[PDB]
Amino acid sequence: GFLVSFMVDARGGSMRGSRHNGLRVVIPPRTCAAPTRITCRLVKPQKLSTPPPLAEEEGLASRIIALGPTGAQFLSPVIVEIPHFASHGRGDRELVVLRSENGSVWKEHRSRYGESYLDQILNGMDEELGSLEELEKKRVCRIITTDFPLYFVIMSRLCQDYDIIGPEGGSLKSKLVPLVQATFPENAVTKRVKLALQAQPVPDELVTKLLGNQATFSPIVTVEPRRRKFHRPIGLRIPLPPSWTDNPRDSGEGDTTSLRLLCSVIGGTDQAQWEDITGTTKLVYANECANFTTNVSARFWLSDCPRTAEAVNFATLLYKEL
Repeated sequence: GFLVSFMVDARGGSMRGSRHNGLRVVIPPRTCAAPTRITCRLVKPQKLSTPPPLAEEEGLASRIIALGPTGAQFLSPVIVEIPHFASHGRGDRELVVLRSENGSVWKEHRSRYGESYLDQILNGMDEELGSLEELEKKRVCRIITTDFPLYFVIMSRLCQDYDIIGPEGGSLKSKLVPLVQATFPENAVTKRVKLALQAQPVPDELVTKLLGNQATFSPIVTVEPRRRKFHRPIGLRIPLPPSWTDNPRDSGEGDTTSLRLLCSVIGGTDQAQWEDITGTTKLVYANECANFTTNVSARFWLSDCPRTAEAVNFATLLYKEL
């Protein structure tokens, strides 16, 4: 029941499973000291004595794989690519590699030299590794590891990142988008709380496919958790939609401005109900960003949308596909 079974030595080697399973195992030169039979099999989740203990918004995004020989240790990282079947894209959820040493406990797989070192990990091997963008389009996950645990599986979960802000105030930055920032003044919160500033980039290819050149968008910025009220206004900084940074079609001051500020206050994983709030708040333009305040946590999204009455319809159509 092996998807792949091949001999490998110090020269390295690679193998792909059938097109029906999409597995790719890459063993670079100098990682395997002696001739070794590399294998991979699929594992039925219902056959596990202790399956991954999934929380409410967690799910398995790939098949469970058992790479052989179990317990194999490599001199430097090896690469395993597998397709995922996650039911979402970018947003409130992320994909994480889980591993289990003996089938009893499941933890996040740690890789010290990962995606930032693909070319170095290859050790001169003549193999092509696609970028994270290309893997995203193809719905493929890449596991970089120096050993084979009993099991690997991809899990889908709510983003785990957060920072802590108390009554002294502070600032939050996005992990993905550098200019995305939230400023919490003193007394905005009454105690030390966990907060996250989520910024989801919007790919031009998707916007073009769905809306042509009718609108452009900023990244979607969400102050997490949603459904929270602050005791003082919170400062938010969002990079402008790309067509607006290039050349604004108007001052961005009037209510008929083509630069629309959209807001969604509803709770729920990857749920939004967009409302055009342009003109309800003062926007200050500086450093190729819009700067404004909010008294509540919510999702925020800017759009340079000349057909202004269609901004919510365009946002809704696009958000469904993100």
